[PDB]
Amino acid sequence: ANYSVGLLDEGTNLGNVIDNYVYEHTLTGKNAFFVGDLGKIVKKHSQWQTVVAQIKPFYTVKCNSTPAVLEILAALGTGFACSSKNEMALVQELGVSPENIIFTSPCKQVSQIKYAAKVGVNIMTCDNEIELKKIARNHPNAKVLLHIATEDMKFGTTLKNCRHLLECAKELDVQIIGVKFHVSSACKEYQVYVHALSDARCVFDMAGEFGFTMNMLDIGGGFTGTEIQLEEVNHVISPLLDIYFPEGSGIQIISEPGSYYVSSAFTLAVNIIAKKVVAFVYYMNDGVYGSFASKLSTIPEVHKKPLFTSSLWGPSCDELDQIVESCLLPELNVGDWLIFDNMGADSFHEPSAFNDFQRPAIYFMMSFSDWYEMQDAGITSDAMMKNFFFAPSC
Repeated sequence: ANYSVGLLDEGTNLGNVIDNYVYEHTLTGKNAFFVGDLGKIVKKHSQWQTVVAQIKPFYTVKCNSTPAVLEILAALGTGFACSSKNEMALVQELGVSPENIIFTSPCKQVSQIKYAAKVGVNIMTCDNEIELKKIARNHPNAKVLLHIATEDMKFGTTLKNCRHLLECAKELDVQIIGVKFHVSSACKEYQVYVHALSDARCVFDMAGEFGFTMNMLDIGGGFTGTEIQLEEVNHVISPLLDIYFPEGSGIQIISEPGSYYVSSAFTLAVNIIAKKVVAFVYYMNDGVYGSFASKLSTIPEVHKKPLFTSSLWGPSCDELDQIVESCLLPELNVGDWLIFDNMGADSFHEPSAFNDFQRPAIYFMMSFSDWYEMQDAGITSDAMMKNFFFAPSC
């Protein structure tokens, strides 16, 4: 696998790259494609490091496990949070060491635990006694973070139940080393982080009474990507860390950003393959069984230069595959392209029976200017960047 990365100067932008690939795809098969700005990921990481230099991020692989993304974040210095064996195996295959991997699945299966012990991944979260006994039985070197719930699916245990889990762990001989919590992005009620940190210090207090050595705090993945959202969270947690979890306590603070890094770095272009007048219904060449899976649980722009209520459906035509129930479009025709921005998270899925084994092409770009900065930080020289080939864009 080689990633060819087109370098852009100061005269060319993402609208130009899209126009170029829409021209080439026209002209050829006419597949959906993504464009990935890899310098936007590198900028997300130096944003992290400016605002919260002491919190080490562990990338949530499930957000986007495309190997060019994982290799860039590895070369920038992230850890990785994995929620299956095959996520852990993909990260180890790229050369990440097991000490930079945490196993965060809320329902761990015995063979995932025993896989983790077999490959040396020791750090894992736990919120319940039955998972605790699975870990004890199958992983003798496990280092466990107790996962506390947060009032913002939802995971994590109550504070009352953590006293009991600590007693069980002592009896089962599990090393508890820390606490984890998570707050939703969408929770603009930043005070929830106060009660979370207070609950965590309470667990680090009780666990020290039991004889555990607590040295890791994970504050979760509630980061959208924007500088302002990250600076809001920092404004709330920073004084409480300064105080409950100071410099020199030897307590390492980590987070699990995912969408933070990739969501706004990728843009998707799809074409219209069918058209039905009811108001118009348009069928596109990508759908819920490909890049728009997240619809099951971001505004279309017309690519070409009187508006009707329109729906967009994917290419399966099946009842689940309605991607935009109604928006206002011009009347478009088969073969016309629609462009969706902020398509980097929960979208890079594998070819499968359900998409007839087809997935969009992926094209990568960076500004010369973001590249110069990687060069000057020493990262383009790292063996973790060996598969990337950077050249002035056509």
